[PDB]
This record gives sequence, C-alpha cells and structure tokens, in this order.
Amino acid sequence: GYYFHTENPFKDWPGAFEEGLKRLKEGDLPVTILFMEAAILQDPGDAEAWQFLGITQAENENEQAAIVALQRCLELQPNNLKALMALAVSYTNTSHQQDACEALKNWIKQNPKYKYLDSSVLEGVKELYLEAAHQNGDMIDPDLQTGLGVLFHLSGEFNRAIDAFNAALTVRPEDYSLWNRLGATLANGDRSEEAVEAYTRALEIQPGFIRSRYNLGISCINLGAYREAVSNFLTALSLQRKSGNIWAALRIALSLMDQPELFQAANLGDLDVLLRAFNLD
Amino acid sequence: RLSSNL
Repeated sequence: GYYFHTENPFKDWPGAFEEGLKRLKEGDLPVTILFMEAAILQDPGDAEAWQFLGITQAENENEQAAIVALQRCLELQPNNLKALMALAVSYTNTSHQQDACEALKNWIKQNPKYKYLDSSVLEGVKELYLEAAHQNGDMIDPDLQTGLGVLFHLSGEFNRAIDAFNAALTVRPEDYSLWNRLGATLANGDRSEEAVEAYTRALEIQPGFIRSRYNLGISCINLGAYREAVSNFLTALSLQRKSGNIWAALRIALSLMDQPELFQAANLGDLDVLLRAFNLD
Repeated sequence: RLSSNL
C-alpha cells in the first residue's frame, strides 16, 4: 500500500498532472511528487500519474515507494514500458533478480518492436535482449540499451553494461537519468572518478536530482573525499525533506572525518545542526 | 563496501 502525503495542498489543483510535469521539467522533485499524488487523487485510475510518480520517487532516492507506485501503474496499465524499465532498475537496486528479470521479460513482451523477436533464467533474458539489439543494426534503442546494460550489471559484466549506457546516451546525450545509470555503473564497477564525472553531468542537467547526489556521495567516499561526500549527503537531505540510507552514508563519511560532535548530530539525524557545519548551504 | 543506485 502507498503512503500518501496527508493534506495535499495541491489536491484540488486543476491541472495537477500537467503541472507536475512542468515542475518536474524545472527540477523540483518534491513538488513534482505532490502534484503527481494530487493527480492520482483526482483520477485514481490514471496510470501515467502513477508511472511518473514512481519514477520521480526513484529519482527522489526513495526506492521503497518507487516500487509500490510502479507496480500500481503496471497493475492499471500492464503494458506501460517506462514503468517496466524503471521497475526493473529498482528491483535491481534492491537486489531482486527474479523480479527484475520478470519485468524485463514482460517489457519485451509488451514491446511492439520486440513482440516478434544459477542463473540461466537471467541469462536467458539477457540473450533475449542481446538478439533483438542485434536485429537493430544501425540505429540503437536507448531503452533497449538500458535494459541491456541493466542485464549486464545484474549479470556482473560492467564493461558491457557501461557500453550499453554510453550507447543509450549517444541517442539521448541529455538524459540525466542515464548519466546517472552510467555513473552508478562505473562506481559500482569500482571506477569512481569516471562515475563522478557522470554524476556531475546528471546534476548539471537536473540539479534537483536526489539519487545522483547520493550516488555521488558514495563515490566521494570511494575516493576518500569526505568533506565533499558529506556536503553531497547534506545537500541531498536538504532537498529531500523539501530515506534513511542517505542518513547512513552520511553517518559513515562523517565517522571518517572523525568529527564527533557532528557525528553525534548525524547519529540522531539532526539535520539543521549540519547546515553549518562550516558555513554550509 | 557500498553500492550505487541506478
């Protein structure tokens, strides 16, 4: 079941879905979510609202919801592709192979282009994507490239996956989400500086991007850059309140700067204490 | 020791 923001200021806002799209485009995720939720309220059965909601939620570094809203959308509109994709990435992040692969399998299923065309179930779906990919000789399919890079990640081949993502990115040089999947995949592939450039790109596109601030932080840790890791964690929470996992990371980086007063503030999740810090924000 | 989100 989905937890809705109670007393939604925008519940009666007429253009709610459309408006949420505007806000989203302008990089405010929290308000975007408010408008999406309001949308769903005005029209419970409206699936696009659920799609964008789930996705946005994922970009909000709240995955738990992203999944519920996504499975909601697919419950209503089982053929929704953006949702199958997103939900696959999310099932990935939370380490469920059966389910990620399920949604990929079905993604292909509902995909008009691809209609025609320990663990070898995963392997089967991977081959499955690879073939159709090959069937597109010249022009590539960023969404297909996506699910494929995912399958590679999930399978463990990081270079392949990265290729898939630069591939997609070639078609959509501006997809902030994809720049994130890249950074995420490099960092996850223990190539951290690379990952950082990717994240920086994403955030240069959608500066409201929670998941990229987070991922970025993780990378900075991996680099031993701490003051910066923290800065990103804070900036994140500041934007998110406008997830505990972010808290967790922060607590860690902090522990590495060995800054005890601050670390205590963090252990308590006392946020404004941390704005400064040193004249931060 | 950590994991990045896609």
